Amino acid sequence: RPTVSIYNKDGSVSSETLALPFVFKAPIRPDLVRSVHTAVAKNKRQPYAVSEKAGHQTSAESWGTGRALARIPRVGGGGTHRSGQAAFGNMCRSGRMFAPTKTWRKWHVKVNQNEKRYAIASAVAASGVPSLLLARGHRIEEIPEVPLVVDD
Amino acid sequence: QQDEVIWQVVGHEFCSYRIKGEAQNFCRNEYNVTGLCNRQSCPLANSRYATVRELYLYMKTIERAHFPSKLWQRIKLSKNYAKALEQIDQQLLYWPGRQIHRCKQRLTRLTQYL
Amino acid sequence: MKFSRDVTSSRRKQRKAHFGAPSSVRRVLMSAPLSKELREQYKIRSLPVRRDDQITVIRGSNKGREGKITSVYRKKFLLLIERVTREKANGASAPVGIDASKVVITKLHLDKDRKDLIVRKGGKV
Amino acid sequence: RSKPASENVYLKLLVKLYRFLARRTDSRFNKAILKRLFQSKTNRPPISISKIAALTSRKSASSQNKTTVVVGTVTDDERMLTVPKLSIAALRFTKSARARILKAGGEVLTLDQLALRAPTGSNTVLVRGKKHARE
Amino acid sequence: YVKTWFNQPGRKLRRRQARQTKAAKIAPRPVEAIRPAVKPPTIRYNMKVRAGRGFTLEELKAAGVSRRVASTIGIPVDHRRRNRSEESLQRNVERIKVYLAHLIVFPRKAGQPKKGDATDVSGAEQTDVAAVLPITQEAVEEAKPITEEAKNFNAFSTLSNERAYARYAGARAAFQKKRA
Amino acid sequence: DSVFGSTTEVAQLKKNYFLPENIISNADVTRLINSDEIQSIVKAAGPSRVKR
Amino acid sequence: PTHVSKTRKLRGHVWRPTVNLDRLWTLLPNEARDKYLGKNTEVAPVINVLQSGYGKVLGKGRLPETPVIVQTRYVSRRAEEKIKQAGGVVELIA
Amino acid sequence: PTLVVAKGPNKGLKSRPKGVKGKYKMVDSRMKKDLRAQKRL
RNA sequence: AGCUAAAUAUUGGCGAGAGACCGAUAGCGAACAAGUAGAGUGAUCGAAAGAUGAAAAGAACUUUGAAAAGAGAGUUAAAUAGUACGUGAAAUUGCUGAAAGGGAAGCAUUGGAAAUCAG
RNA sequence: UUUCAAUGGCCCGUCUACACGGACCAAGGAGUCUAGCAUCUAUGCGAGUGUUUGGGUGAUGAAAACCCAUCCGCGAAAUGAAAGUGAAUGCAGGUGGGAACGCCCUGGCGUGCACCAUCGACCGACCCGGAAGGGUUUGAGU
RNA sequence: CUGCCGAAGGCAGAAACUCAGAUCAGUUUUAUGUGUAAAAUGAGAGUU
RNA sequence: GAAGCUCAGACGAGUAGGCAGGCGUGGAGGUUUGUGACGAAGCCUUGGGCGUGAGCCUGGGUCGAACAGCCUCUAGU
RNA sequence: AAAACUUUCAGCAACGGAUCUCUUGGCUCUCGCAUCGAUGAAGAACGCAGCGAAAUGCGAUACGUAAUGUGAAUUG
Repeated sequence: RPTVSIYNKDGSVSSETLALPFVFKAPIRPDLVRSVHTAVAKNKRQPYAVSEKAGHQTSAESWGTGRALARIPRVGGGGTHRSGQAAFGNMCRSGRMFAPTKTWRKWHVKVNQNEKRYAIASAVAASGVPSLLLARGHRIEEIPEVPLVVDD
Repeated sequence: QQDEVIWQVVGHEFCSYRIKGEAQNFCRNEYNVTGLCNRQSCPLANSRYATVRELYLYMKTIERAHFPSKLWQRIKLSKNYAKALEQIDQQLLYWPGRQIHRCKQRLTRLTQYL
Repeated sequence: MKFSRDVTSSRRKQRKAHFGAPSSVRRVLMSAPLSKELREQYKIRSLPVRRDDQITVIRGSNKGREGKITSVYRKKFLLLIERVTREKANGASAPVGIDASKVVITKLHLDKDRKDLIVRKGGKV
Repeated sequence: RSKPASENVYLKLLVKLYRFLARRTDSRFNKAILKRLFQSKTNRPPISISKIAALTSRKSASSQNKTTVVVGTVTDDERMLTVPKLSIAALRFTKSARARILKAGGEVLTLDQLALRAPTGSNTVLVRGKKHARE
Repeated sequence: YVKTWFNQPGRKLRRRQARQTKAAKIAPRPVEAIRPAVKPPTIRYNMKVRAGRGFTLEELKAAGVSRRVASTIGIPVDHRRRNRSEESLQRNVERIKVYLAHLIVFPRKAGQPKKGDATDVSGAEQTDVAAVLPITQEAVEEAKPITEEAKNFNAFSTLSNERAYARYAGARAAFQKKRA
Repeated sequence: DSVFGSTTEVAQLKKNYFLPENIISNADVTRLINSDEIQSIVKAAGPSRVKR
Repeated sequence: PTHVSKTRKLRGHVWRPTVNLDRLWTLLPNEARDKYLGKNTEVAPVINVLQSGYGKVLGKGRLPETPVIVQTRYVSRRAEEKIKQAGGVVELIA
Repeated sequence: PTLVVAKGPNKGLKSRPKGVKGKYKMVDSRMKKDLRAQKRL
């Protein structure tokens, strides 16, 4: 197996070396890694939803037919600015939105353990390749060795 | 891992030197020979190539490609535009002759810059 | 980065606490640094701002002006300095306000309470 | 169809290789491999190591050193208690099947090694797993 | 009505802290009591062994520890369970014996180890029971030589006979009682 | 090595885990397609981009 | 993903498990198969399908001539003399 | 009932119209389109 | 006849920490003097409304005017920030300039005329 | 860009020509979330497969991630109303076609995947016999 | 927004594989009386 | 950009319906030594340019503090 | 056949408050806690500041007193 040298705190190269771990030969699979990362990244999300009573706690019933105006329910009463205005509708101002967001949306997603381990092994193998690091954007032009190993 | 898998992850889409637009993409790589996305021109995605910048010339080979610090070797030319053409083409005779013309032309344009 | 859970990082809560802090908290918020000679004399980096302190402006349109403080106008996080005023339209003097953190205290107003503060905050008299 | 539905980079490389082999040789075997590389998993059933051993040692047999080729997964069959000396080149081997093949008998190969050894398909038996098996 | 599980990590953390608080409060003694080895009561699970609620009075007496002090030293007692076979009896008896052998009791009033206590108690340490008393499963039979009379013995032929005997048991049960 | 294991021996810190096997082993198709074993079998190469 | 749905382009368009004897040797670990199968030992290996989660053993497959003791509750009719012709005995467990 | 049309000063009513007593129905000329559908149905 | 912690629930109350949430016709009805103004005999119904500037430094003084205001000034980086105050769209309106017009107007194709830009 | 000249041009949507909506503008505004089932595709493993009910570790934010464990779910066996019984005879059966391959010397020869036509056996439920043997009945069976 | 395929008064398309065929035809000849059978021309034809 | 290059021929109405590729909006992860008080976003414009199109870039004016390309993710698009 | 009028285009000025940016607000999730009252509760009323109408606080000791901590203000 290939061996990688150990670099000390002073930037030198020590005599001790490590044989290359098998994981650095793992199949680099960008599509599988992206799909697993897509799923895993959603497991830290917090639920959000509008108030379940939002748009309902008013009082408004339809005025009827033949009124020369739309049949959307309108707030009752009088003397106030809100009286006569429509309610109970996604189109209506201060009305409930269409399909109010709920908390029991599927926020978390299950990933097979073997698929997760496949992605992690490929990620480590990808980290052990210089060209992938340059595409990643890391300024490693003068890094002495990849993979980089430092003493204890 | 290898040249082609590096290409299919890096060269096609993912690279810090890709500039996509309406229907085209360009190469900011300080190592590329043509400035375009190709198997013939990407040194990340293929073995030993050579390139010129402002004039210092990068050269590569495979046996020490695992060591990034000494991976890219630099030779400096500060004599003449015509002279530089001889060093560039002489050091690419024994090397794949496809990109000698592109490298020479880069020398000519960049000397025109100077 | 913060690692506790008793402290907050929300912009909403920090601004609410800052602009709603009572006068006792605005006293600490309205702190100023010390001059180099003062810092090397009391081993103190910063001190709260108090009236009748001799300060010098470091930033703003009054950069370089020097004088004593006539009032620490706390409810706007503001200081008022002698002679650092503005000519109004009629010609009267309207005091120009300077933030407490933009000035440097060049001479203190020493009393027993402030000396207690100096010795308590890891300093020497 | 001219491309697989998968995004797998290594499947693309295998498609690339046998696309050249099919279009630059006269191997109807290579054309068959390219077609079976484009087929989906429902059209690529797994073949058991028991079925491969039976097909090799079938009747007149003449298995000899003929390489067994399947475009799919070589699943293992625990039901037989011995494994003959076999040589199978396939897309994917299960760990049990690969270990049983290597420990007791011959060797496993990828379709790459198949293209290296028998690029035209000479002395290669092209097996396929049982279809239907609907549940 | 919907029951959402957004507090699952919160519940898990709270339970762990409660275990941690319990351990800190009663550190001298293990956080889990000794439990007896007990076999599930059905034909589907009678081949396994699990942890019962507590020991029985017969097991406690056979071990030599009284039911009164058993609770004090940390041995749960079940007054409902009864031992219908010695195999379970000495099984739970030896569980208690190994527990007592590994058990150290701090003397009360710190004056002297009155009868049952420990002379040296400086080696106190909180350890879980499972380490000292790892509950096991039913012993899996190892290879045995071929038995000749068993070899002659057919097998399910008998199960067919005692089955037919069982189904028609009432048939001959009538037959004898009516003719006698 | 003890964390991820190999393709043949189990990882010590992950029970019943082996490194996944690869679909294609020597996946450098370009050298493989230019290797002698294929150039020797392929028919005479057809012309590239042609005159109209 | 809503972005790849159809409406984003419609916009504007209005109790007894059983085992067969072919799998009996699978129940024993790899070590037991290596140290008992294919050789002649005075002591015979024992298979306890009950501890593996099987109530009855049925009769699909063949057996190697290595004798083996099968512990089970119920056994299939000619599967018995499949063991006997294989050299083993089915000892019934209660 | 007595029929009337809601036009001009007869728009925007919540209850009994102006100058109307007894059983009443008012039309707005828009329900003709869904009344002709009911006639077909 | 009886008692009893724990694991369990918790759109209220009291504290906190957050967010792939909303960003003033949205988000609680309410970011604001909001269950307020206001309506109904009553049970009840119930809004609208955020932003000058870093600092009022909120336009001294003069002139015309009954005053309101305007015009000169003055503050400011900015008054194209003057409280009817960030930015300031459309509908609609006034003025200026260019052009057309005999019961429609709109639009398209080709080209002239005037204006304008470009290689 | 405006405008003129010649030519052409019925007001858009809805509903079965009519009729219904439309004074103008800005902002908002309508196939969403979720439970089950089905087809297809992709990924991982493969006679197995599924960590997140639970436990441990995680200090740098710890609702994430990582690790660990027995049940258990589906599958590995079907049939019978039910008790129940509960699968390679014959290379895990043969015949023909059949992809691909090999052999020569186009064709022939082998060779036969999958699959399809056949085909015998076996598991049963039905019938006769007292397990053997006989049906040309049957099951999205080996 | 654009492109392609495109009806209906059991269709059009998708996938899985036959044969380089005498395999089909909104057709015409030949023979027997609009039916059937066996030359012309066109088309790659198909099956679940 | 093998996801490419190259040669040739035929073809072009389109409702129901089926398939495919793109433009634009809010937010998230990665990247661009990314843009910005020497002026970000927005807005106006008889200026210029690109695309069949959805749309995009840009000159001038106004304006005052944030904003965008590329690859994925996501939706109160 | 010029003006006026009508219409179109452009600049400016109006009308209006969209867009952009912001935000001591809202919403959602999680964690922690258990505390009203006849010793007068929740709620309502009426008052209290040098100049206060509302909001907040308080109760004839009235935008509060006592005690503890801070240490030099409040602000129109």
